Amino acid sequence: GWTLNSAGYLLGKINLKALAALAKKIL
Repeated sequence: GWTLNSAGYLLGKINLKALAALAKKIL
């Protein structure tokens, strides 16, 4: 990891999952 390959599309397809947790908390 830690490369353009990561930011490629691994900074959303995941954060989107954790977001549901962050949006569930802030909610």
